[PDB]
Amino acid sequence: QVQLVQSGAEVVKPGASVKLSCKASGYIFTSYYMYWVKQAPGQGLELIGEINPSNGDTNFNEKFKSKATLTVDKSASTAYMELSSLRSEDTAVYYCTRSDGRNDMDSWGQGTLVTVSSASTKGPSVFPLAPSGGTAALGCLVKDYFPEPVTVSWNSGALTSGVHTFPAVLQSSGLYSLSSVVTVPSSSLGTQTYICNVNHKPSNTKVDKKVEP
Amino acid sequence: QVQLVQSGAEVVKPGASVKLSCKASGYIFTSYYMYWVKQAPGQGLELIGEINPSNGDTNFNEKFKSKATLTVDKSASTAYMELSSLRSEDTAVYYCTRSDGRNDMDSWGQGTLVTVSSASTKGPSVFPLAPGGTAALGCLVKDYFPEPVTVSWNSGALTSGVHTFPAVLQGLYSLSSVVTVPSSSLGTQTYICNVNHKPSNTKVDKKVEPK
Amino acid sequence: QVQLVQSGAEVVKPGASVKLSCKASGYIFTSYYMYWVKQAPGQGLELIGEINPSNGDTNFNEKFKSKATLTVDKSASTAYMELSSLRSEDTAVYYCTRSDGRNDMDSWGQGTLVTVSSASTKGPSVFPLAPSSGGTAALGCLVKDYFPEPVTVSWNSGALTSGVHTFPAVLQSSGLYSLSSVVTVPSSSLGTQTYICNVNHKPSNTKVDKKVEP
Amino acid sequence: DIVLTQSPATLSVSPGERATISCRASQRVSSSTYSYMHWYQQKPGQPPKLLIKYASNLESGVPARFSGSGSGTDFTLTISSVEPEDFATYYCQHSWEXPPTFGGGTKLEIKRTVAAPSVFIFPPSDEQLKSGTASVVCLLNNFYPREAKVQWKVDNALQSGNSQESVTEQDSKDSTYSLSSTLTLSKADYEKHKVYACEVTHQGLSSPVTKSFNRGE
Amino acid sequence: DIVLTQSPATLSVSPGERATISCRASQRVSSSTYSYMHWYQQKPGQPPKLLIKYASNLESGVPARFSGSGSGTDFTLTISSVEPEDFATYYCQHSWEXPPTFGGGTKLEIKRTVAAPSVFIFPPSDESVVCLLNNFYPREAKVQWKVDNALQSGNSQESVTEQDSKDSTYSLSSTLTLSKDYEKHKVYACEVTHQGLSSPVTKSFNRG
Amino acid sequence: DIVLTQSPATLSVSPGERATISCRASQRVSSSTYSYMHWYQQKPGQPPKLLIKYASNLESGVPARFSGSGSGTDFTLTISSVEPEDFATYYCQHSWEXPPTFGGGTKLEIKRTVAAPSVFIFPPSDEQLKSGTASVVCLLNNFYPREAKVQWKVDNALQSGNSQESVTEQDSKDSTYSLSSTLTLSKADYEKHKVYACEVTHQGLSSPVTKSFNRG
Amino acid sequence: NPQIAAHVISEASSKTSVLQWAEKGYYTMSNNLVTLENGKQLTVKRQGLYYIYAQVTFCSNREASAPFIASLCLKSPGRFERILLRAANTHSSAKPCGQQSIHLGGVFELQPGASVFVNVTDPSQVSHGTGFTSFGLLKL
Amino acid sequence: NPQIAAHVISEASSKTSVLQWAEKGYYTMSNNLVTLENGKQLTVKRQGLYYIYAQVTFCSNRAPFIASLCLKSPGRFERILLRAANTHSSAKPCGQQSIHLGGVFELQPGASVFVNVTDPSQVSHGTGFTSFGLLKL
Amino acid sequence: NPQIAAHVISEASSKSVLQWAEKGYYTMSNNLVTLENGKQLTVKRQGLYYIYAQVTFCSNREAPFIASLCLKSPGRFERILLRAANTHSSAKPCGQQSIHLGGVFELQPGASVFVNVTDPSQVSHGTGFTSFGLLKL
Ligand SMILES: *[C@@H]1O[C@H](CO)[C@@H](O)[C@H](O)[C@H]1NC(C)=O
Ligand SMILES: *[C@@H]1O[C@H](CO)[C@@H](O)[C@H](O)[C@H]1NC(C)=O
Ligand SMILES: *[C@@H]1O[C@H](CO)[C@@H](O)[C@H](O)[C@H]1NC(C)=O
Repeated sequence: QVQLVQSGAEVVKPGASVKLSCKASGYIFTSYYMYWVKQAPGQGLELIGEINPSNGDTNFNEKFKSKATLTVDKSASTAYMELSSLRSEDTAVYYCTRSDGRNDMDSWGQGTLVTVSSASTKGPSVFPLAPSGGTAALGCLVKDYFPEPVTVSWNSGALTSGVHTFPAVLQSSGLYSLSSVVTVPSSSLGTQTYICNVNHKPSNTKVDKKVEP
Repeated sequence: QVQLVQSGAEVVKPGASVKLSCKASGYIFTSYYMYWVKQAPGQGLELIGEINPSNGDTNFNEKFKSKATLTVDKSASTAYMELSSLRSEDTAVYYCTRSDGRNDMDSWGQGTLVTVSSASTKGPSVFPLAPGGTAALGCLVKDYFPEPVTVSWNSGALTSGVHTFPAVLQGLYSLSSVVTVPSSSLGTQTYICNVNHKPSNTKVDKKVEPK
Repeated sequence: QVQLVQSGAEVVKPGASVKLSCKASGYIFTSYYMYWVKQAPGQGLELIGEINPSNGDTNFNEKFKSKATLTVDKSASTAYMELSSLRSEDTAVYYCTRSDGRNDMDSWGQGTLVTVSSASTKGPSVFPLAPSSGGTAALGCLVKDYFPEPVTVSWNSGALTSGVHTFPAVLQSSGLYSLSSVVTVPSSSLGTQTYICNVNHKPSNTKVDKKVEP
Repeated sequence: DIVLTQSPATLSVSPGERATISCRASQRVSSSTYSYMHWYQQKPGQPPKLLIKYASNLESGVPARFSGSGSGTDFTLTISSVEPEDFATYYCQHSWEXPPTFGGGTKLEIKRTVAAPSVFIFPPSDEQLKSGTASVVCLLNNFYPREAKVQWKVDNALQSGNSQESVTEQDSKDSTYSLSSTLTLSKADYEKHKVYACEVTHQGLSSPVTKSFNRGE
Repeated sequence: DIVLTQSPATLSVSPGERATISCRASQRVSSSTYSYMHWYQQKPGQPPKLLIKYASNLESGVPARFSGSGSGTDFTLTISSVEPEDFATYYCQHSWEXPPTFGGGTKLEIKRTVAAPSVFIFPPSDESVVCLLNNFYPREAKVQWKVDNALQSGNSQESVTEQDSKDSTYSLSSTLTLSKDYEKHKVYACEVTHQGLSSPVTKSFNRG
Repeated sequence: DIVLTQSPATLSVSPGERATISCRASQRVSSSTYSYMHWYQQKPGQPPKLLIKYASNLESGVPARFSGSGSGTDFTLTISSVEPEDFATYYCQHSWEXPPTFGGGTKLEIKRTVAAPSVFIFPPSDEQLKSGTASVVCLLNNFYPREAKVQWKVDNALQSGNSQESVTEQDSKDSTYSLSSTLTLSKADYEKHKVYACEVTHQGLSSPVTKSFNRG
Repeated sequence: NPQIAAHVISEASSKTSVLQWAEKGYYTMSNNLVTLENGKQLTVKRQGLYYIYAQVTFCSNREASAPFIASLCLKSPGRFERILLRAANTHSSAKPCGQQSIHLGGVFELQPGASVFVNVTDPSQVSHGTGFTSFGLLKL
Repeated sequence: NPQIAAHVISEASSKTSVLQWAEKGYYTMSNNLVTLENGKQLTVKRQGLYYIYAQVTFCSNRAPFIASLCLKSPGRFERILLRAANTHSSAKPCGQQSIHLGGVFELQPGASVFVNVTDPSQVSHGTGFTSFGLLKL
Repeated sequence: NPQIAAHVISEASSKSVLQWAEKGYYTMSNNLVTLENGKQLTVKRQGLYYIYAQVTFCSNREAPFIASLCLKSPGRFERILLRAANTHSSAKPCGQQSIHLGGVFELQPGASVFVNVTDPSQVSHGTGFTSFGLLKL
């Protein structure tokens, strides 16, 4: 199998550098060009540049010429990209991809999330959205955590019907926030117990919050 | 006097390499191109490649590009050719030659014989060729390696009417030496062939009489 | 201010070499081409060659290809020219000049005189040019057989300057210089005033006060 | 640089429906023999996957229902009959000159009938408001299509710098969207106002629906 | 690669006779000013010697009786009057492009009258069947081996001498080699065909 | 190499007079946009100074009375109204190809009325004769213009190759020249002759003037 | 008579010693009387004199690799291929590689259906960045 | 129809990565249908196929030296047509190296070509070393 | 009007000026250009010509190799039209390097161009390495 395996997610402060790696197997590494491609949250794909692994020759998209250094280690079948003077606009998933002819890109790595933020690892505040006719809505506002992600289950996974957990938004504070919401029968309120289970694995925190009317 | 002096004959096994030299005198060594030329027993002059002695720049006949390496030592006024991966088909005389303009080749070395054979040195067996007014007799010199074999009659007293044939390759060599004399003289005169093979240190003397 | 300052005069024998310097200030040294120019006594200007101070790249006038070597020291904003196997024909003022475009030469050094001679240092003999125009008498001092230039001449220790003509030195075929200094005075004054030429030759440390008599 | 404009931004289809999407290049990317235009599928959180190379060549192992056509400035990608795993974003890419650029993408979305949102409003929690900030949440539940207008009003003053929206991906069971609008104020600003109202405009509603509370009560 | 074909394979001439030999190239090797064709002499055991360069230029020190002519694809070398020292093989060579190639050679041979071979057969000694063709001209001769009237092929090898220094004739040996298979047959015969013989001559023995 | 011929060799002008000098190149040094011709001023003992670049461009800091014109093979430099500091030699230079070459120069000289030289002859000193050499000196004092012929005669034999002249620059107050011609002889040769004469030719004199002495 | 000229852009291939080319970017292909065939060769329909040129930039390291040689080759109908023009270059010792460029060009007689192509010692070391490597011809 | 060709000679400047040029020495400018503008670019009046070339000699001592033949067409951004590189020499004070660029391009009316390098101060201006030209097919 | 063009192949000599031959895949369209004395291309007709040379050389650096395209016009001294440099390789026994020169020049009736180099004995003569030609526009 042709495989490009990229290094793990990086969370770093503005001004820092990271070195991303991309390990190639299942093909002759020196026979294919490699590209690096940027995908900023919610956006499309932007080419950073290209490396020939047989010699280390590079060509950059003008935009990234002072941002990005590309190298290979032939012996390790690995391509690296170093990003320098990182700033919040450098926040994106970065892909390596091989190309037989510098036309199509036929196999891609899984991507490496680089998050650049002043923020420090922080578990969320969890606030009730306390419960309009036959159906009631209730939820938990999961506020001010870093980095992503949080997961939310309800009644330890016994309640799944009508659950909606929203994608996180980045606030102007630099911290993420999301709500988890469920619709239930109005008649069930204050006889049934509704507990949101909020896990933030990056801060190793599990918060249970009873939501009552 | 312009001279090109080549190194001595070489007898070698298949898979061996040899390095041939060509020592130039009586001219400005770096002013002439040098060529190496192959002449197989059954040939035929064949160009191997060329070297510029000023800088060691080479061009090859595509047939010999994986067979031959050309160098010069300017100090020694010497050109060298290394032949690797030798097969029996590399058996040939190899010449070096000089060329003022890569056109005519105006001076040639005396040539260097390279013999490639999985045969081993072995001295000859000698069998008599026993006899109108003229009789023929001779000696069969069978199953030697490598060349040459030499052949004399009655210790060099009998030359006239003697024919010593070029040797024939079978992977050992074989030739006959023959002579014609008066049928009358088969009584009066006695006939012995003197065979000498210096590579094996053999010297056989075979009497040839009516048999 | 843009300035090129050249090294002091050289007096050398044939077969010698000299290394002339040209120190640039008040501009970015590596941004301008530099030329060296020869001006032989009484003669015009002759290009020797050009150097790019940025990298040391040179182009020569074919005539000077064996005679001149051009280098720079970027860190010292200085250009150098070495002149080899010097002969009497190399006797000249040599200029360095800068050029923004290898077209006009917008700034020149003050010049370095190179004198090539087999002669050795020698103080002059001072001979009177004895006076008698009509009403005007001429007198003077023949300042003969010195090397190298210059001599200075004054009259009555600098109090007589009117009508004084001190001629340019001539090179004789001995390799020694000669010049005359003259003054015109009223004939009337020849029995009233004393006329003394004051000749100094710094190189030989020679000083001569010569009374010029009828 | 070459710009690639894909149309539509969103294409709504059902499984078993044909889908065609288009890509228009700022200049021709075709010559004698080849078109330098390629097509990719991307699912959220996954890398792009090549489908079509040089306008019309199916990549090895890509299902036969994918095809590409076009020349010059104009290229199409067609899925002959859509399957559930085809719902994704599709990107075109040229390789005509440096740098290669990508289109802005076409989302292939699951078509279903129009559904009105159920609208609910949430005052900030007492635990949050004590701590100096008030998040007011407006929930739009299970609507289709995606297009919704949420306007916040505080004592009937239209708000604008101080809300953020988040939307789910289509529901696995009913193919609807849900949306949260969160209005953030300081404790002080929150407490100087009485009526907090979420007004929702959506094609499923006969007229805009407003959900409000009075601070307290 | 350019192919050079020389004609004739052998030219028989006497001393004091004119000899002209030719070289045909597979393509033109002439342009405005020069023809890139050269000619060499080679004697057995000796290196080639340059005679003529660029079709028509006599090499320094080469005798005036040698000349060259031609253009395009066709070149000749002429010896105005052959001398004993001229009997040799002659080779043409081009230098038009890489690689330089040489012709297959023309043997300049000593012309004399037709002479029939004397034919002799030798049985293998008690202590290989040998057939000798002695002092014949010209070189062309067919030797057929028969064993009990059955034509042999190819269990024989031939060797030939250079032209004799005194009579200008050739001698030839043909050697039939067999397993001791030899004892399975009675009559061993060497049949020789040569234009000097009115009909083919057969020398034979019986084993015994 | 390109040759530049400047005319005239000498131009005589007064302060307040217009001066135009010319430079002729052996081949065209102009193309579509520029002429590769430059002009310089040089005073004795001073380096050249750039005045005009590319035929017509006044070098920054150079006074407005300097101007240049021309194209192809022919170029002029004009001073609209000469000032005392303008008397100097002027040189043209091309930058068309390698090497750059310069004209032979035009001397801008101070014009004044013709003045005849006062001629004086000086026998060798007693002091010098004692040491085996005799220099005889002929002085031409305060004449204009520059052109003067000095012929040495010994017992009426015209002398060749045993004289040298030197000339001053124009006098700062009256703009005249002075010239010395020195005849050098051995004491032995000097002693073989009686009459030593300097004959001077100059347009200021109605006919050649001879000054002479008798040895002793 | 129509103007006959071609200029094609370098293309990488994971596949040879023969360089590959494409009609893309600022290419020229004045008509069907010159064709780029199989991405590899410019083929002319008309006999006559043509100016033929190639540009090869490569990026190599001396230690990490005999010179780099680029060859302009001709295949005429009924003839074996041959070299028309050739250039060499020492490998740089810059790390991870140093770029060098070769330019070849000259006037040749072409036969109808003749094809020219470019061969190199190591096609993987060729620089494909904008403008670095190109191939073309024009009919005189 | 007139012949349209230009050959211009390298010119140093104390001023940028764009090389300067002059109509001097053994230059060619066949008519007003090609002009050298601002000493920096050859500008063509007539649409058509042109063979365009440049050679640049530089003198350097040890990023490669790169020379680029650029096109500015009306209504279009600048673009590179041809580029050649050469490693810096180790020779002292500098080592000379040469680049040649050339090829056939379609030009639009009023199109301009120019030559850019990594270091214009390192270019050799000696007779014949550095030149730029074009001919209309 | 006939096409006028030439392409000649490098030739070694045991005797600065490169030698050439009409051999291999050479061009000489007619007698209006001639290769004279193996050393120079001479044109009969005035006009604009594109003139080119490539020289491959094999040297060891243990100072640059310069190749010059030179013009001899009737009644004029020889002059350099184009020049290229390349530092010597340090490869043993020698490293190959190549220079290419080309540009458009006015030639006069009877004008001759020729190629000069620092070291003719170092020139590579292998197939295709070294050649010289011109074409009349
Ligand atoms: C060049 O390329 C290929 C190797 O891929 C080879 O088969 C061909 O013969 C070569 N041709 C020449 C003329 O070198
Ligand atoms: C060439 O150089 C100039 C800087 O002098 C720059 O502004 C221009 O964009 C460059 N052009 C290209 C096409 O690189
Ligand atoms: C070229 O080389 C020859 C020496 O063989 C010399 O006479 C000639 O002047 C040279 N010309 C130039 C222009 O370098």
